[PDB]
Amino acid sequence: PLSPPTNLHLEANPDTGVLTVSWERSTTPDITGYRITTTPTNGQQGNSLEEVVHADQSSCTFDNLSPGLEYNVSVYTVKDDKESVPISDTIIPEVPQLTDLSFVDITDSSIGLRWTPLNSSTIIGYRITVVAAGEGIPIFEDFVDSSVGYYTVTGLEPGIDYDISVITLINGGESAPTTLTQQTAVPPPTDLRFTNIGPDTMRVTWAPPPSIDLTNFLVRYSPVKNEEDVAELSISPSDNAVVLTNLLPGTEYVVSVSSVYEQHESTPLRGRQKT
Amino acid sequence: SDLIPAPPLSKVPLQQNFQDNQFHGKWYVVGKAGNHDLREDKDPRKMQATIYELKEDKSYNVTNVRFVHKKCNYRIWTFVPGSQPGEFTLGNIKSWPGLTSWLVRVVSTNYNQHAMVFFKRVYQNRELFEITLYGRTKELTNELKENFIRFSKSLGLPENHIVFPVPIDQCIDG
Repeated sequence: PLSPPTNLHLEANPDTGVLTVSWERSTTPDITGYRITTTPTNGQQGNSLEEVVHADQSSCTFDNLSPGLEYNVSVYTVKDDKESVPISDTIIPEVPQLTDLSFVDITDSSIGLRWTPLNSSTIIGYRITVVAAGEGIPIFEDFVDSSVGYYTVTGLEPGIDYDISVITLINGGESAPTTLTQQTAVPPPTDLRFTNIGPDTMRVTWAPPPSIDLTNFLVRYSPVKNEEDVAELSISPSDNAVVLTNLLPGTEYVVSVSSVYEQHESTPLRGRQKT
Repeated sequence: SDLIPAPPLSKVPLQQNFQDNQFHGKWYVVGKAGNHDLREDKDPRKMQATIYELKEDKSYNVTNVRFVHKKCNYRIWTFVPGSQPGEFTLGNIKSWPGLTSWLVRVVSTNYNQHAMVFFKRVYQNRELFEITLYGRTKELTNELKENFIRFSKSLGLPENHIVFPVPIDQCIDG
């Protein structure tokens, strides 16, 4: 008989939407080519496709199969007007996941999300989940339609890591989750102030971030000329000022104040002052 | 980072003949113990409240209430009845990526005074568990608090993993 193909392999790439069918070529010496078919196993869903390749080829592609449907794939060895018994297998192509989820407009209580909505016509929406990374506590869940690629998560706490996921949805299935960790901002102090200036000392003052309970403030300072010479002070969250001692006369210093919650610190508030 | 292994469930009893309609309402968090390392902020912990609303489908609308960073913070979960009365899991657990397991079990209560609740979950292949001593008021008997300590220790948790939060007035009453 005409010997069928062997070693049938089916690879559905969800990012490209393409099914690649491969096989080991027939042992029969003088063949025309191969005929490959695509047939949904659920008789109420999808439709059939057919592909044809040359005798020296051992793969073919099919695009625009429906994610989440089961398909029987058959490969037939072709010899003029004659065909081998097929080799067959089933595959369920995955739902595509988002590949460019990014974060934007990060604040102390809010996180903005952006992504490119996928171009797959059976996608009917996205699921957004927000989980507190430290404890695995679910925080928030919502749904957006298939054409939306933006979302603002609100009502969060500052200085906290959140696992944020966007899952692509079809009727009756979903993609693997696109999950990323994003920390909420620790709010910086504002309005750096320098008073009581002497040869060796200076009073550093700032405005605390409102309505937050910091672990501490963290004061860093170093000479402008040699900036690898950094000293570090830990200040109580209830204090808005510190007196810096043991300084050099006629010298310009860079000073930063950073809010700190649970080891996570704010962007620095920075200013220069000359003794 | 490091975790005390979860106790086998043979070690966690279940309140017999649990009455969902009597567990209903506000419970204050008088004591709590967990398997995660506790960082001390240079601050004692403030008391929280947890409200269990019973629904027509016999599930609970659970609302945790906290006074953190000078605001009121609310968090809501849906607890659905597990295999037995007194047991609960999370409605729609397959909604949450990486969260593969979630168990709540009412260890013991008298409904009008005190409760001990055991929570277990697996998130991203890490097993976390807690025990809460709940009270109908903000304070409980020494005997009861001692009982909770004794029970927590029986689950493998050391003394210093146990906290009794300080009673406060913000958020939790209103």
